[PDB]
This record gives sequence, structure tokens and C-alpha cells, in this order.
Amino acid sequence: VNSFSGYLKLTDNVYIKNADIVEEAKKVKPTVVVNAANVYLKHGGGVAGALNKATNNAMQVESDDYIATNGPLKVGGSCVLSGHNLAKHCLHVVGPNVNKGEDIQLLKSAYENFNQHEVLLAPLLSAGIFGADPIHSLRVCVDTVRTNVYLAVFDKNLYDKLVSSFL
Ligand SMILES: O=C(NS(=O)(=O)Cc1ccc(Br)c(F)c1)c1cnn2ccccc12
Repeated sequence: VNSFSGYLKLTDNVYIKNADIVEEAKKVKPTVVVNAANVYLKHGGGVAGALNKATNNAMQVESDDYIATNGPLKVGGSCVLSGHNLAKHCLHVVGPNVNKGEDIQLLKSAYENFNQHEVLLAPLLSAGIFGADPIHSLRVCVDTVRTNVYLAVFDKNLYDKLVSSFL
């Protein structure tokens, strides 16, 4: 028994809610929050910018040090950094950005990173400003992640569409 509230159960291990992931993280303070990162860990917009802004830019400062030491992530890759005021840890995961010509097949690889963590608060990877079909992202999530994932989808219209079309 954990502290997540108001989620709709989709499968044995996948749950969903129409919520802002930043507000959810501030309220729950989960072990792991997932960031929709890019390979440079440049947190300007979407989930990354909003989490980062909520950390008063401490996430970006930590991220720049990580990149200066390790170089960029791979598309489909991840790294674990601090969750600052929002979570114990932040799992920065790079889904393919369709708007940059990245291979959508890498979305499954991106979701595989979630399997290294027992429980996660996460957004829908490659959705919104990353340019991929959100219904597809949810399908890949359900078919790839085996650990307990609590999904926060910002858009009510999209949330309702995701639930109503879910197989
Ligand atoms: O990215 C999120 N949810 S989402 O479903 O995965 C992708 C998505 C987001 C907004 C729109 Br409009 C859309 F069409 C698709 C999301 C969840 N909290 N949060 C907070 C700040 C910014 C973003 C987010």
C-alpha cells in the first residue's frame, strides 16, 4: 500500500490520472518521478521545464554537471539523479522526439528503463511536444513496463480519449 490517490487501474501494474505530474509529485513525494528528458538534459519545456521550474532550477544545475562529466544520454536511455523537492529520485528518460526524426521503435527501449524501479510516477513518453501518438505511447507502456507505474496525463481531453480507447 502506497500514497497515490484517485488513479484509474488499467492493468495489473499500470494506473492513470488526469493530473499535472509536478503537482502530483509535490503532494505524493514518490520514490521516483520520471522526467521526459532530452539527451542533453536541457529542461526547457513540457514535463522537464515544469519539474525543473518547480526545483527552482536545481534540477538543471545538477543535470549540467552530469552532462559535463558523462556526456549526453542515448535516445531510449536514462539516468538517475536527485528528485530534489519533488521525489527521492528523478529518472530522466529520453523517448524519441518524432519532431526531430528519431525512430519511434526506440519508445519501447525508453519504457524498459522503468523496469529498474519498483514504483514510478511518470508522464506519457514521447507524447505532447515530443510529437508521437499518445494512444500508441500508452499501448507501448502497458506492453513493456512490468513494475508499478502511475501515469499523470496533463490534458483532460487526452485523458478521456486514452481511457475511452484503451483496449
Ligand atoms: O506531459 C504531460 N502529460 S502527457 O499526456 O504525457 C503529454 C501531453 C501533455 C499535454 C498535452 Br496538451 C498533450 F497533448 C500531451 C504532463 C503531465 N504533467 N505535466 C506537467 C507539465 C507539463 C506537462 C505535463
